[PDB]
Amino acid sequence: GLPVLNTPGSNQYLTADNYQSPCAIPEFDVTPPIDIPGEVRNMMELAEIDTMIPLNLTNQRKNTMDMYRVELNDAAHSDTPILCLSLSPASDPRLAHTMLGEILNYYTHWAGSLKFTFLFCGSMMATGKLLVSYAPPGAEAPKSRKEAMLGTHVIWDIGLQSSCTMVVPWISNTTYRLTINDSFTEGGYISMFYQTRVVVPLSTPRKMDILGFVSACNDFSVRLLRDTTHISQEA
Amino acid sequence: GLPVLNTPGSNQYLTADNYQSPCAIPEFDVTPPIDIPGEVRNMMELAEIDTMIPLNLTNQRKNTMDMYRVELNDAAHSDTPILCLSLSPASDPRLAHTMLGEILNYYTHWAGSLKFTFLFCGSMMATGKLLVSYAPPGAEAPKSRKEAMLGTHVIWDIGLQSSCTMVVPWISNTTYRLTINDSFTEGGYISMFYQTRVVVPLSTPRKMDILGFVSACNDFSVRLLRDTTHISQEA
Amino acid sequence: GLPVLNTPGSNQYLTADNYQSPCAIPEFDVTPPIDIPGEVRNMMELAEIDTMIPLNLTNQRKNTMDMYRVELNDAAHSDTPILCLSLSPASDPRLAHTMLGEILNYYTHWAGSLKFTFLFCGSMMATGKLLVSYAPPGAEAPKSRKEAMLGTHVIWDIGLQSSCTMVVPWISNTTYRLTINDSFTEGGYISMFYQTRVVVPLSTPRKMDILGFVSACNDFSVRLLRDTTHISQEA
Amino acid sequence: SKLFSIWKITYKDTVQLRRKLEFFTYSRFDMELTFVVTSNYTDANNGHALNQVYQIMYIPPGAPIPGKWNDYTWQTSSNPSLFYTYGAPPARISVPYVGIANAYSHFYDGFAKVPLAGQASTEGDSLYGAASLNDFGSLAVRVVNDHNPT
Amino acid sequence: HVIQKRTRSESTVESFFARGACVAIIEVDNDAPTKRASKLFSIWKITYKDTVQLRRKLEFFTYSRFDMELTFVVTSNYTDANNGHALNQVYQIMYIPPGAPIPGKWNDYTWQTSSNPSLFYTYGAPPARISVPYVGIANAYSHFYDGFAKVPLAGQASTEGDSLYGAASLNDFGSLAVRVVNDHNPTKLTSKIRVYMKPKHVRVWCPRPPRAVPYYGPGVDYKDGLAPLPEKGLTTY
Amino acid sequence: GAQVSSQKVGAHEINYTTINYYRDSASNAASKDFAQDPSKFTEPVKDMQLTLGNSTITNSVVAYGRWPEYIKDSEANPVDQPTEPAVAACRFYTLDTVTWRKESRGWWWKLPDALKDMGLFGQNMFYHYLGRAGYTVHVQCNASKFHQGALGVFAVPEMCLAGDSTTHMFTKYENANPGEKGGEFKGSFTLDTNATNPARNFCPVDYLFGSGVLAGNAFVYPHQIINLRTNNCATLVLPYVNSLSIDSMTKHNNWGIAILPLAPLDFATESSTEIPITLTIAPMCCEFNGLRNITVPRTQ
Amino acid sequence: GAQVSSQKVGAHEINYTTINYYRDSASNAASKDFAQDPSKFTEPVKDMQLTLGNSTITNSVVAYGRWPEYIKDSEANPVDQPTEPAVAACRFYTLDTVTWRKESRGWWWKLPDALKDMGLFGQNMFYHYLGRAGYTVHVQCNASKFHQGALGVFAVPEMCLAGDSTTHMFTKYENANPGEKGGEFKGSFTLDTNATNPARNFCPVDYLFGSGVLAGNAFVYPHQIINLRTNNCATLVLPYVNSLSIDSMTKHNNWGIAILPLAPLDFATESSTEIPITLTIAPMCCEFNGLRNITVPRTQ
Amino acid sequence: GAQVSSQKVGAHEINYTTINYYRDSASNAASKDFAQDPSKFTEPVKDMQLTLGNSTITNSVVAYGRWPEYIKDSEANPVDQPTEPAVAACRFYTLDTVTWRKESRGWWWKLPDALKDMGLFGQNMFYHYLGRAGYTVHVQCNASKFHQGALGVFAVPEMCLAGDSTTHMFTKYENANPGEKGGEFKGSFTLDTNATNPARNFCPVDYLFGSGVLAGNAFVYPHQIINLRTNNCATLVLPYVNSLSIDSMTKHNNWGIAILPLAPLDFATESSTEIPITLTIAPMCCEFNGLRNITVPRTQ
Ligand SMILES: CCCCCCCCCCCCC/C=C/[C@H](O)[C@H](N)CO
Ligand SMILES: CCCCCCCCCCCCC/C=C/[C@H](O)[C@H](N)CO
Repeated sequence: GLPVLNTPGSNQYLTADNYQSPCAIPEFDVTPPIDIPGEVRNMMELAEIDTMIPLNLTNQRKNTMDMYRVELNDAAHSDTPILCLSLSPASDPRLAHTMLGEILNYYTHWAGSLKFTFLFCGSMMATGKLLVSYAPPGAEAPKSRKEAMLGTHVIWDIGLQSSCTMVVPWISNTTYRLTINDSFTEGGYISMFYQTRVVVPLSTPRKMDILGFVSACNDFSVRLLRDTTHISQEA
Repeated sequence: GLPVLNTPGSNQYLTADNYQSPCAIPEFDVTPPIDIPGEVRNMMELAEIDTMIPLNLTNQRKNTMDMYRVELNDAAHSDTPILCLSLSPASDPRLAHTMLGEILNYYTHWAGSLKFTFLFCGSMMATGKLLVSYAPPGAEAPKSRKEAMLGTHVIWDIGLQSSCTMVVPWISNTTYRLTINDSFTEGGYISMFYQTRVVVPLSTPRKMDILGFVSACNDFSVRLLRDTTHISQEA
Repeated sequence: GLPVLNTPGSNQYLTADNYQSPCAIPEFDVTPPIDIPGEVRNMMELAEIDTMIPLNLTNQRKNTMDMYRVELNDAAHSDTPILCLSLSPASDPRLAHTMLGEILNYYTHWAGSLKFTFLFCGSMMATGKLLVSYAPPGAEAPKSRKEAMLGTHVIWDIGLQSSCTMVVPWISNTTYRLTINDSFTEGGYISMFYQTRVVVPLSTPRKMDILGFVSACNDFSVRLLRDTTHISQEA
Repeated sequence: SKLFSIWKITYKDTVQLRRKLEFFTYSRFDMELTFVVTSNYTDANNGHALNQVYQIMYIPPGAPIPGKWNDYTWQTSSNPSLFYTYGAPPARISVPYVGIANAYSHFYDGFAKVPLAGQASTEGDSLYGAASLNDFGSLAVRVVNDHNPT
Repeated sequence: HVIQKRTRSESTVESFFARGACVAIIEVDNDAPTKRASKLFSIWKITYKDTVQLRRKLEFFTYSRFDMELTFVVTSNYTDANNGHALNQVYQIMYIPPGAPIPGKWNDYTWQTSSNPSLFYTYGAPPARISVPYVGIANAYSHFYDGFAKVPLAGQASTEGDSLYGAASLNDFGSLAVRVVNDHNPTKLTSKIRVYMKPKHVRVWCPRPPRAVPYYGPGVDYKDGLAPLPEKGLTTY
Repeated sequence: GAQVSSQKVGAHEINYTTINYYRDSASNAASKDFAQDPSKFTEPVKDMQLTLGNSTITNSVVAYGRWPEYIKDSEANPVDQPTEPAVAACRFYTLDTVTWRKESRGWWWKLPDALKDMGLFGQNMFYHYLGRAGYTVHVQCNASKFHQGALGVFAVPEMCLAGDSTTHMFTKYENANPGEKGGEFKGSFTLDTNATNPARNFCPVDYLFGSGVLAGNAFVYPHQIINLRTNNCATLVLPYVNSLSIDSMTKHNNWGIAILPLAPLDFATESSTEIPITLTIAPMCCEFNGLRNITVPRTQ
Repeated sequence: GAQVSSQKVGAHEINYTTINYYRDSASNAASKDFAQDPSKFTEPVKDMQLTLGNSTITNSVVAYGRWPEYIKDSEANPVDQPTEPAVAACRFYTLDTVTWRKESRGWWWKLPDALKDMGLFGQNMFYHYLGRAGYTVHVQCNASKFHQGALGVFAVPEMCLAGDSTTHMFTKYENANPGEKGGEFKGSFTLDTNATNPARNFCPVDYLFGSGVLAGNAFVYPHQIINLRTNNCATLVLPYVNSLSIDSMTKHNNWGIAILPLAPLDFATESSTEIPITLTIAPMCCEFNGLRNITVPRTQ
Repeated sequence: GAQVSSQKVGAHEINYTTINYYRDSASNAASKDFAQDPSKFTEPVKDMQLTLGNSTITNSVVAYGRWPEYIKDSEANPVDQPTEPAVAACRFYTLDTVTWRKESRGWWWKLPDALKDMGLFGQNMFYHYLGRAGYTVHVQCNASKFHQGALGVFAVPEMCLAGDSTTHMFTKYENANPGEKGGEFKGSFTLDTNATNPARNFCPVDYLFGSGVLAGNAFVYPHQIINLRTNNCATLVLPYVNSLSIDSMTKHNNWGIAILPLAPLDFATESSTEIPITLTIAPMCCEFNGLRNITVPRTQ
């Protein structure tokens, strides 16, 4: 026959290989497809869908609906944060189990901007102004409004808009960030503060809830598919 | 020689493979074919031939000629069924061992319309009208003519035609039905009833026989060749 | 290297295969051929050469020259056969060891017409007429001239021609006959009879010899090369 | 000792691929199956063994299921069968999309039977979410060699 | 109105027979020839009637014409733990067409296979495989033959002219002789060669109703399973 | 010389190449409504008065849609001149009439066996080594408008019938070739246990169609139904069917005729009622080869 | 027939060839800002007064951006004529109003189950073997400007809910098809340990969305939020979604509707406050096949 | 450089490619009525008075249809000038006449051995290292019209005769080259058991043709029959046959002549009857090479 020489790698099985194999059912008449609504072509398509953030992972709220609600009230103005988050969409506990986090935990590298949305669920008679800040990493994480205001930030008039959207733009030393907790590729900090206070009239609830959503922008990409740590099989 | 790499699957033997092999008898002068009558190109060609249905599989009729004959008589009109069948051409005992059933038991999936024919073998002096009904599945199987008449049905004037043909059209949720007894892909019910009664004059046999045949239409197809359960080899 | 997959049959040795192999003596300057007389291109070329038939395989004649001679005499006319043969050119003992039989015993199937020649070796003063008959199989083998004359036959005037040739045409149910003794593909019967008697004058030998030769016609073919039973090696 | 094994084809015996597939409700794809075969001695005495050959017969729903390791069903006249020689590279075959529907249903919010009024509680009962849409038959596996003394 | 795009590609007679069906399990042994319980070579009369599945599929039709692909799966084992071990075995499979000499010993001259096609297989290699054309002496293979090879003639005794009903040389394809080429190890080894037969390039004629009762012999005889059908009420869905 | 063929893609994310490496084609890999796709397998009709020779007959199927024909020069195995008796042998011969009762299990015949003693056709059959012929089979059964019953007439190529003993294929030539009397199906299988003088006869069970197949499927063979309320007769036109262009008529029976009562005979209120069935067979396109002394097969 | 494709080179120091060797394509190897790349997966709006039949309604999502439509002749599996009731069945039916309190964990319904007893739509559903329809779901919940609270309305294809027992898939048909009353989510999972008379009912945990997935991700399904400070109602336009062009409506529920309180209801300083939620569902593009006697499923 | 050849398809459901990978062609795989297809192997006749030199002779076969010819310059191995005696050596020499009796088993001769002492031909043969020549052999046997008998004359290339001892190939040069007297076939094989003074001679058995082959097949060799009732003589024209264009005439005998009585001699009623057989051989197209002192082989 034709002279051939077996190179190294012959007779191996690489689970990521791409080879032809014989068909166990030749001449099978396959059922043709139909136009099913909702076809997905890319996983980043799902990563771009806003999903609620379990922001309030306290001892009594975690693993309940209350973990999705952050309580605002009409107390006097203060510079203390309303919530604090780390830009670790795959390893931060409050972002890891969101759809974005779930998809990211199947990959080793991620890059691109993020989109945070906040929905205010108080009465229409409630008014107030908030500040949503993103600080790139390197400095002390902002502890008051005086520091958070020095980074990127948006001012949210809840009386005017029920929803606010802040884009965390991609700013990184490396071209990709690891999907684990890594100091060298940390993503920065996110926080919320009272700009003014929340004001309600009489006969109005003084405590209200806000909800948080996170999605990816259209410049978002991931690399190096890997097994996730969010599912395991005992025995 | 040429550098080559052995992919997984090398040195396996797939009984459904399609490969070339050397000829044990090279340069054999093959006998040319002749034009033999009766060439078959497809098994659905045989599945489309009407064959008698063993409808009367009672204890004393099964495994005799009498299992092919259904007895009508000239009794007063009633709404009780003459015969009852399930549209399971491969697993129904009365249809499994017909030519259609035999061919279907070599395949896992089937689809297409069916053709039932009924031949009346009474005297020419006998008259009567019958109703042949097919009810798609989902409801209670028809127990009287009042229910069977609500489904698909044909009226058969035996005094006018000795043979009647009813097409059971293909109506299914799935694109193919399994060749086993499966609730999710059940085919429906078939029944026969007296529309009028059978009427004979004097000096005439009051009891007569009808025969049933089943075949496939030209829109009938099967998939996934498999071993049949109708033949076995002990030791 | 190039991805390859080893199909079944790899690493086998088929003695009838046809493959390339490396040359153990590269660049050998081969002696050119010369125009030797008597080149053979086909074995049927040798099968078409007339060779003497050992017709007289009696106890005292077999394995001597006398087995090639059939004795005629000038006795009164009779309808009894002079010789009897079966059209089994490979398995009949009188035809098996002829050149035709030797070649046929290397093949499993044979077809085509046969050519029998008979040479009369009496004195020129001898006269006579004989009948050479071939009867296709199916009936009782001819026992007298009355039966043999009903089949194919030639009349041989030995006083006129010293040699007679009869063609046994190919007539068979199958397209090929087996080279063994097989009832379903038996070839028929051949016989010789006195048409008139042999007449000699005075002072002439009253007993003379005839010789038989068998060859293949140009429409003769064989199939399925096989080992012969005419040669064996003890130890 | 279990001389042959039958495995109901499914992806739900493990979790990782199941979780990845259940990101979506419907799917449609061809399937590549690879078989990695390992073997070992269960005892040191009683001698040794020669190289083993494995038969993997696909039994589509309805085809007879072997009851013995050497019954007639292994003739595999119509069932696709894969013969693998131990020590060879892992076996591999491809299958097209073989669903009776237009896509594979990872989820089915329904029943295979509808219990009708009047029939007893025993009748008309089927498991919730179970349908023949995922009935792909099984794989029967055996060693073709006769047993060694070990 | 419905667009009916369903094909019968898998129900063609080619696809129907496009599988390797096991027709023979040939058992051979590698052992000292002094041993009498060991069979050092095996002869198998080639046929598809040793098994039922392929036979039933083929007997859907009266006549057939096809090439044949034969695959050989060889397995072996030790019959004893003591007496040491063995080296890799080589198997000779010699095709003996009708008329060719049949070996009487595992090592006689016939194994020279100067003219008989022979297949040498090394244990542990992928299953051996060869192809054969249509080799019938007629224009098609006869799955059924309603006749005799002999016609008994008036006058000859009842012993003469007798042949089995339905038996003809139309199905005489010779046999396969199988042996282990290695000399015997101090330990006995037992091997089985499984023969898988695939018709390809198939044509068939005159369809027949399939076998409904257990096969009994090479003919159409039946003895035991003569009640194939179950009980089912006339008006029971 | 590569062959680039097209694939039929199913699940989408299209040509495949094949090259033959061996000279022998046997080494090649495989390349792969009421209207009946196999019109010829559904017993096509001849779409009166049938005259053959000096015989005339006044529901006609052509088996496999193939009319009887003479051997083409392209497919002639024998080389000697073929004898064609023509009208001398190609004519309607009437076999012995059988009686259909309420208890009949059916009748069978073999062709050309049933016509072996029929005028010059039998003489030509027994004088020649090779013979070939199609047939026209006319089954006749008439009854009043007050009779009821149905007969299925089947023409089976290679109609092999099961034996009656534990010995396989043990039916002797005499019992397998009864002539124009034919044989009868049975309602049950009876094993012949006479090891001293075995009958060596068939035991054709009706519901097994005498060959281990369910009778209901016998309709896959060329067939015609005589339903007493509708028609009197049945005509089957059988072409020559065999793996060979011509064979031995004494050794081999090309066709078998089976008549089974699909619906039992009945009449008024007389439990004793019988009607005759008469078979008339005309061989067609007869041709014979290999003339020699006459064959005289053993009998009884 | 070689395919020469281009590689995407990374680390530089550019075409690769592929040939298909098998006839079956399954044997082939794999070939490989605010704007939303999957616009259809981000709950696209219908960009008033919705009139269907004789019903009129005066925040609208189209699930997957696919409006309800009739079966194309290209994708019709059944061959019998389809029944299209039109305005008779395609109209708005109002289910029983539920009560939203401070303690509600949510509500769920199945489609077409919730409309099985709704006028002629239910009659057509139970009279036919096969049925198909999209839906327009209108959730209505109004409250003063001094009320606060948010509801998430989700349309889930193949909304399978977890059981309440150690036995897998043990929820019986009656409990899985409650009709227009639907069911309620729970705040915790309670195992049914009554081995004698098991409830065989669902136990849908709200934060697990009743199927073992975190509720926060339920927004990947088609959805709409009713925020009491902003809007009163929510409209979801659901096309027919299934692996088949048409199926059994009694066996299979194509859609599920889930309403979860994302923000708890609250008002002024009254701890006792409740507001109704009213669902109005109109089936759309209904078509049925396989008419026979009416189905009467078992109840209770 | 692929070779695309056509296959001959048998069983139908057509070209195969072959490429040579080795420089050496020995590595290649194999590529693969009364009229006689091998007309040259059926003893073709010369289709009178034959004059050669000064000799004249007044049933002629040309062995293999090849007339004697001189060496072509294209196929000349030796380089020295060839001696061609012409009429001096190419002439008819008459050997010693033998006697055919009723008991004769046959006679044999070797060429050029039988002519080694024939005039100038023998001188040229023994003076040269290499020699080449065809022959014309004329066998003469005449008898009355009342005699009966047949002789088969065969010209055998490489006519090797079996020995007479258990030692293989033990016939010595003197007994293998008897000259014009030749030798006689025997009716039976007699083993030489004289281990002290072995004869070392041939034992050619007639029915074995002296070489272990059946005599009946000797007709495959060039041959002619002298049937006493028909013809007196036989002429065989033998071309030079060898694996070489020229060889040593003393070492190697190119042809052998065998005369066997196919039909025994008989006459009237005289049991004592004998007729002579006379051989006349003319070498043809003689050419010699390598002149030196004369060879004198050992005798007796
Ligand atoms: C030839 C012997 C080797 C075994 C051959 C296996 C053939 C049968 C495998 C095909 C059946 C599985 C098809 C894919 C189904 C998936 O598991 C799920 N439906 C995906 O949703
Ligand atoms: C080279 C050694 C390996 C064995 C070679 C086998 C060659 C002989 C096999 C061909 C004979 C069988 C041909 C097909 C016959 C079928 O069994 C039936 N006639 C089908 O009707």
